[PDB]
Amino acid sequence: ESADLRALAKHLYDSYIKSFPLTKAKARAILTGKTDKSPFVIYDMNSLMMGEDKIKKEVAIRIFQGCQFRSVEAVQEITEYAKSIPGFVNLDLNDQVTLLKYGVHEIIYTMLASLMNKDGVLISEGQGFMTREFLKSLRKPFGDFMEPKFEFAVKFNALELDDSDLAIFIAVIILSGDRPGLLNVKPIEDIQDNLLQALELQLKLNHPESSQLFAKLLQKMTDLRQIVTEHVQLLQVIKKTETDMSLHPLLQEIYKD
Amino acid sequence: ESADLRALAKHLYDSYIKSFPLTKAKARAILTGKDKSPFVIYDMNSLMMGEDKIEVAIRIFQGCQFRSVEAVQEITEYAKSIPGFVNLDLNDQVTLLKYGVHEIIYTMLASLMNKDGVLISEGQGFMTREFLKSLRKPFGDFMEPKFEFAVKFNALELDDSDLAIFIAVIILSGDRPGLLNVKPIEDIQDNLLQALELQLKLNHPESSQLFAKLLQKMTDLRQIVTEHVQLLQVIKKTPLLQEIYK
Ligand SMILES: *[C@H](C/C=C/C(=O)/C=N/CC(=O)O)CCCCCCCCCCN=[N+]=[N-]
Repeated sequence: ESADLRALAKHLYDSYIKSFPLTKAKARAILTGKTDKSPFVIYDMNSLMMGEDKIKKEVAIRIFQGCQFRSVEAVQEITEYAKSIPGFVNLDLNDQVTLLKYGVHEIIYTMLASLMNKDGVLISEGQGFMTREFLKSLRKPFGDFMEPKFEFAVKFNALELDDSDLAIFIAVIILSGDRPGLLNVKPIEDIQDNLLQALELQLKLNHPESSQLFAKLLQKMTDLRQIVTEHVQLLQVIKKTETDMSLHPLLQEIYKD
Repeated sequence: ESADLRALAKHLYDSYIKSFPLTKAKARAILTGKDKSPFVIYDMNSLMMGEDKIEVAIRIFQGCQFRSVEAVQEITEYAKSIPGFVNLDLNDQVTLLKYGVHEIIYTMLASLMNKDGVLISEGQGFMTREFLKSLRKPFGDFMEPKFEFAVKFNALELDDSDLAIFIAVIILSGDRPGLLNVKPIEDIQDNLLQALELQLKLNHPESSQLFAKLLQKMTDLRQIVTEHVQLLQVIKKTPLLQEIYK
């Protein structure tokens, strides 16, 4: 039944709204210009100094630590979301941990796109906007930790997904039977089969004119995986050049591989 | 309607058979049973003997390079049979082939692999997985991740009919760097993906979301390709021939 699939789509959307305070719908309203929602714009060193004044070491470092503490929050929301995915919680505990471990970054970059356009990114729950050019300005190695994310975001935002589509997509990502060290792959794949079935129907109903959006979206997973590996290599460099610099344990457990 | 998709699937099948001499159906027959068993290479002495029937890790690696170059031409001919491919900007054609060939070489190599080895020399031979892994560094950890991909990929149980459209979808990727006119490429790929989807529903009616799982395998291909290129760069630190194989 299509109906069982629609109900699973409605359940995941609902749960996505409960888990993630800044939706794509909100992020777009802020970026697009729908008076009360307008962000303060950080494009240079003086703007940054003024940002603390209303928005919520050394500059590139302070910014980078800012993202790290923001990724940790995101891991906490994504983890909350995951428990809502039917069956995830019944999986062997080790696997739950493995799925989260490899799923969490791909999801972060998927949702980060929602906060992005060609020339910048939303910050402090949408109160701020930091320009892409200011971020690329940052002293090396931090100059280009964000560039690949912008590049993916511009391409990904071209699909015009809305939140109800993404809720199912990030579910399909978490429930990948193809992660290293999975003890029981089979229970994971039956859940994903179901999620994929629900995505498929949801894209066809919600995006009727968008030929092969399902396929086109699944190919994006390749771009996500590429982004993750590049970030890891960049982190390796930071820990060597900035030995003073501290990484959050939660993030540091995710990177152990 | 679907009749234009079925036409497309048969066309591509017919072209894939003409372009690739050793098909998956034929490679399977040999790996499992049914009529000359291949000369098996499992040891240094089997290799030596096998050259007569058909500076070690290096000889084997240059053979992989010779065969990959043969496969490039087979794939180029196939590509030209894909509707719309020859009508694309010539530079776009070279770019699609340039970046698409490694992914397809590994896709098709999976047809020639099982978990314990790979067929060589048009199926006249069989080089065992253990003897490849056995080879000194960095040649040992070289073929090992393709076996890993091939085991997972073969579990989808695709046949030649299916892979012919899949290969076509790979070649028509609009995200290759430096493309000049992405539109007609995406337009062809959209049409190929519709053809692949219908193929998999008719040909594998009980295999839920096979289309989706197959597309998910594109991630693994690109990961492998990127890993391969990183091993090549390390080999580069170990006459006319350099030129031919580049
Ligand atoms: C930051 C998004 C980061 C993505 C990412 O993957 C980062 N990884 C870092 C890592 O792995 O270590 C872009 C938005 C800019 C953030 C600026 C927010 C300011 C908050 C300050 C809070 N201060 N503290 N602590």
